[PDB]
Amino acid sequence: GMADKELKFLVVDDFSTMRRIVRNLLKELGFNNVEEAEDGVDALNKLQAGGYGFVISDWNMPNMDGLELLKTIRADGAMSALPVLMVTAEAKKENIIAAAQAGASGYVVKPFTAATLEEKLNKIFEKLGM
Ligand SMILES: [Mg+2]
Repeated sequence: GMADKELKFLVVDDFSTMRRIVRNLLKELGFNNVEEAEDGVDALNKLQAGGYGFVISDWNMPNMDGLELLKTIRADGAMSALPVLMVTAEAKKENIIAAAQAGASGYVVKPFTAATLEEKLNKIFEKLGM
């Protein structure tokens, strides 16, 4: 819920309904510049076009999962610093630690509300100095 309301989000989830949920919560908070991807490879293909400012990624996706997507983002020169918020159905100490070591900006359990998403985005913005 930072003031840069045109920050371009990539919402990554293999469930169309989950992408629509995140897309609608972001809209409620004032973020309308949003694109969607269905797995890690889809997401990287769209990220290569440039201009993205925030990634919200499902942890469990086929072909390329959220952890491998995050690792590929952090290894990319031009995207190295992109915020990545990981989304999971269940919080597990080991998943959270592995995500943190791979550079995850944050971690949220679904289903979540607009207030909770707003809280996660702010905390990430504040942590990174945005
Ligand atoms: Mg999934």
